[PDB]
Amino acid sequence: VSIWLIVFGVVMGVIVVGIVILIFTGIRDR
Amino acid sequence: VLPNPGLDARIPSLAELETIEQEEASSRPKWDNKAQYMLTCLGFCVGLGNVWRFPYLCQSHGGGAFMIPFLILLVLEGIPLLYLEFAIGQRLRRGSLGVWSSIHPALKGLGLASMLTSFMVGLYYNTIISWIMWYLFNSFQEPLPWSDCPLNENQTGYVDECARSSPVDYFWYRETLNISTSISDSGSIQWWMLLCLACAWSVLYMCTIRGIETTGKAVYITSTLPYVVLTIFLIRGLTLKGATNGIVFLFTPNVTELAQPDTWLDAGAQVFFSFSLAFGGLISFSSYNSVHNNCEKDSVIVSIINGFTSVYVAIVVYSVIGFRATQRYDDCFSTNILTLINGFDLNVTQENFVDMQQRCNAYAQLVFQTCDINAFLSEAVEGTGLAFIVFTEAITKMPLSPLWSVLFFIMLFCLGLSSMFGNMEGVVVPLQDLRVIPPKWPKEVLTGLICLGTFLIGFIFTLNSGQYWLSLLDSYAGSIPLLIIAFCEMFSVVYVYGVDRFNKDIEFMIGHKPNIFWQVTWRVVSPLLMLIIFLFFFVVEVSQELTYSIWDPGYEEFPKSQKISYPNWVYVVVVIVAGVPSLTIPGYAIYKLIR
Ligand SMILES: *[C@@H]1O[C@H](CO)[C@@H](O[C@@H]2O[C@H](CO)[C@@H](O)[C@H](O)[C@H]2NC(C)=O)[C@H](O)[C@H]1NC(C)=O
Ligand SMILES: *[C@@H]1O[C@H](CO)[C@@H](O)[C@H](O)[C@H]1NC(C)=O
Ligand SMILES: CCNC(=O)CCc1cccc(Br)c1
Repeated sequence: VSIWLIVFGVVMGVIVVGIVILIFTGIRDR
Repeated sequence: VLPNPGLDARIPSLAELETIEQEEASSRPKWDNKAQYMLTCLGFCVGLGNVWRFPYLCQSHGGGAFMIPFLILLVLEGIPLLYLEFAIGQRLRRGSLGVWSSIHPALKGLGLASMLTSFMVGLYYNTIISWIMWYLFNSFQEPLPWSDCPLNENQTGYVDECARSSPVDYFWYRETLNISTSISDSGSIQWWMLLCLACAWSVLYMCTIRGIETTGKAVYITSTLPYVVLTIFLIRGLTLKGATNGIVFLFTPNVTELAQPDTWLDAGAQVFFSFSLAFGGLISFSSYNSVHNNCEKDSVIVSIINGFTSVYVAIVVYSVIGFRATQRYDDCFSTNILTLINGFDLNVTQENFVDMQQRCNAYAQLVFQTCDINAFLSEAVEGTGLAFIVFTEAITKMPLSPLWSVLFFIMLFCLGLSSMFGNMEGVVVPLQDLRVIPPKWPKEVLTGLICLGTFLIGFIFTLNSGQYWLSLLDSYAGSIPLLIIAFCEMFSVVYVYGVDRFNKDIEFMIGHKPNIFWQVTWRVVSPLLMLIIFLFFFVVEVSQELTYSIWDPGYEEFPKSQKISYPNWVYVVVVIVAGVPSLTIPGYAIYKLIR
C-alpha cells in the first residue's frame, strides 16, 4: 500500500466530485 | 505619433465609455468584489515569480547580487509596464488580443505572441505543479521517503547510486524522475508521473471551468495560503541554527557578479515574470473593472506587495540555506575531528584543531577534508533543486518534518495554481476573440478542450528524458519572447496609440494626468532599459556553448556535475520555442501590409 496512492485516490476523487458538481450547476443555470 | 489613420471607429469613444458600463452587465463577466480582482492579480504575480524562478536565481546568483539589480529593474521597467497594462485594459475593454488589434490592425502578432508565450509557459509550469503534488502526496510519512537510502537486493548494503549521491538526490533523480542519461535517451511514460500530471491539469479545469467567476472564488485560499505558510516558515526559518548566518550572507552582496551581463539579464527577465507582464492575462483582468476604477493606485499597491514578497521570500530561502550550510560545515569539522582522534587515540573542539593536529604531527596517512562555511553558503543547486534537494533535506532535520513537508508543498501548489489561473486567461480569452469554437458551445467546453489538449502535450515531461525538456523549454520560453512582447506593448501604447491620447483617457478614468515619474519611465527610460536587457540576451548567448547537466551514475564523478552539449537537432526545438512567438509580431505585421 503506497501512502501517495491513498492520498492521490482521495484528492483525484474529491476533484472529480467538484468537476461534475460544477458541470450540473452551470447546466442548472437557465 | 507614427501614422495610425482611423483609430476611432476601432476603439470605444470616451463619450460612449460611460454608456458602455450599465448596458454591458450581460455578455461580458464582472468582478464580484474589488478584493476578488486584486487577489487574482497578486496570485498571478506572486505565484508566477516565487513558485520557482525567483527563489532559484536569488540562490543561483548569491542573493544580494541578484536582488539589487532586481529591485532596480522592478521600479524602472516593472511599475511603469504594470500601470500601462492595467490602464490600457480598462480603457479598451478588450483582452490582450483585442487591445493590440484596436490600437492598430497590423499589431495582431503582439496579442498572438502573448497567447503563444502564455500557452508555452503554462504547459511546462503545470508539470512543475505535477512534481510539486508528487512530493505533496509522498509527504504523509513519519520517515519522509527521501530521508533514507534504499537497500540492495541482498540488503547487505545501500543502493550504489543513493550512496555515491544522497537519499534526497536519489528520490529526485531515480524514485521520482527515473531520469535517463540524455535528452536523446527518452524512455516510456513514467506512470506515477502521468497520474500526478492528470491530477494537476484536472484541478486546473475544476478552478477555471466558467472563467473569472469560478477562479475569483478559488483565489481566496490560493492567493492567501502561500502568505500564511510563508510567515510560519519565517518564525521556523529564523529559529534554525544556521539562519542569520545565511541571512547575513544575502545582505553582503557579490559585486563581481554585479559586473556580469548574465546577472542583469536574469534580473531583467524575472521582472516580466514577477509582474506577470507580456503574458496578457492582466490586461483581460483589468478589462472587467469599472471604467472609473483607480488603475494607477491598484498598480502601485500590487507592485509594493510584489517587491516586498521578493525580499520576504529571499529571507525564508537564505534562512534554510544558512541552516543547511551550517549543518554541512559542522558535519565536516566533526569528521575532520574524527579522523585525528581515530589516528592518534586522543579532547578536540572546533577551536583547538589547527594547533591540535600541529602538535599531534602517521599524520600523513590521515586525510582532512578542508572546509569553511563560505563555500557551503556559496553552493548553488541547479534546476528545481531548491525545493526538491535543499528544502526537502532541511525539513528532514527539523522536528515535525512531515508537517513542514505538507505546509511547504501546499504553499508551492497554491503559488503554482494561482500562476496557472492567469496563464489560462492568456490562452482562453484570445481563443474566444478568434472565435475558434462555435459561439453555441459553453465556456466549460473550450476550457476543457484546452485543459485536455495540453495535458496530452504534457506527456513529453513524463518520459525518462522529460526533465531535460522542461529545462531547455523554460530557458527559451520566458526569455526573449517576454522581453520583445513587453517592449512592443510599451512602444505600441506610447508611439502608435500616442502617450498624449493615453494621458487624456487615464484623466477621464482617475481625474488627473499621471506624475512626470510615469512620463519619463514610459517615454524614454523603460524602452531604453528593455533594449539594454534585449542585447544582453545575445551577449550571453554567443560566448556560452549550448550545453546541459546530466545525472549519469556510471559517470566517473557521478556525484560531480556532467555538462554535455545538446544534440544538433535541438536547434529545431530552440528556434520554435523562442523564434516562433518572437517572430509572430513582425510576421503578422508584414502579412497585414501585403493583404
Ligand atoms: C563573486 O563572483 C566571482 C565570479 O564567479 C567569484 O570569483 C570566483 O571565485 C572562485 C573561487 O575562488 C574561482 O574559482 C573563480 O574562477 C572566480 N571567478 C572569476 C570570474 O574570477 C568570487 O569569488 C565571488 N565572490 C564572492 C564573495 O562569492
Ligand atoms: C527507468 O527507465 C529505464 C529506461 O527506460 C527503465 O528500464 C526502468 O524500468 C525505468 N524505471 C521505472 C521505475 O520506471
Ligand atoms: C518546484 C520548483 N520550485 C523551486 O525549485 C523553488 C521554489 C521555492 C523554494 C523556496 C521557497 C519558495 Br516561496 C519557493
